[PDB]
Amino acid sequence: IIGGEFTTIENQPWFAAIYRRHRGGSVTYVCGGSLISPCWVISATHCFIDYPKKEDYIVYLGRSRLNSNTQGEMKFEVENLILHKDYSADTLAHHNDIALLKIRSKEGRCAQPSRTIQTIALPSMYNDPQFGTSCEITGFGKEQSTDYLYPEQLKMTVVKLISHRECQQPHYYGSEVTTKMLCAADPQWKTDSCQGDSGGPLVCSLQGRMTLTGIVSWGRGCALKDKPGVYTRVSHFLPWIRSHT
Amino acid sequence: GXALGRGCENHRCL
Ligand SMILES: [Cl-]
Repeated sequence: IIGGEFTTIENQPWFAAIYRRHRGGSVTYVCGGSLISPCWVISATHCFIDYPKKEDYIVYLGRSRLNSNTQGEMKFEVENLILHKDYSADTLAHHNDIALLKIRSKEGRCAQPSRTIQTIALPSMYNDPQFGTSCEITGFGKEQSTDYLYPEQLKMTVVKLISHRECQQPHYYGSEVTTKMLCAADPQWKTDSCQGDSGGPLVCSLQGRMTLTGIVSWGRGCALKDKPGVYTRVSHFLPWIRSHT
Repeated sequence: GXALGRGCENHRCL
């Protein structure tokens, strides 16, 4: 996250931290995710497509720090890694960028809700916030272009939803952004998601219910003028989510 | 890997 604020998991308790174990036993951070039911985390297919082996991945809930333990945190393996069959990637744009991870503790159990672990509501069909709405994003991604390490503390920020009309302007993304995607950015281009934030939540207050409106997917650079963050429009994928869970 | 932005996490680029 470029700019924004350091946060703690109690403020973002659906946030899932996804890592990958390597041969030799080193662990690296991959992407964020969102807990939508006790057994299911939702994320982005692009985070896993090149290494689609569920055994490689570790999922944490209730975790505020990248390489230290948080009290109340819970560690999971991936029982099922479901990638979207029509995923593809162009030069910038990623398509059907959505994935589901069925999680399981070593004891065979799903998540147990607590002060630091909670599910986030899915949106209803065809119902997204009006453009101009302020929404939040969360992740362990880069804070600046020059970072070669991710921040040790979880971050969040607030961005505004941008209309498809505006995001499809020539100096924005043109026809590369589709109606299955949502753009969001800072009007001053000072805060944004960045590499490492992918798969994380874009959450909007929708009829007073916090709702998983988007999933961090793509964008040209980070906090670049006229280059919004682009997000998987969760509301378009409800049949797919329903069928695969 | 690729360090080119959102979309490139955990990729193989030899
Ligand atoms: Cl739709």
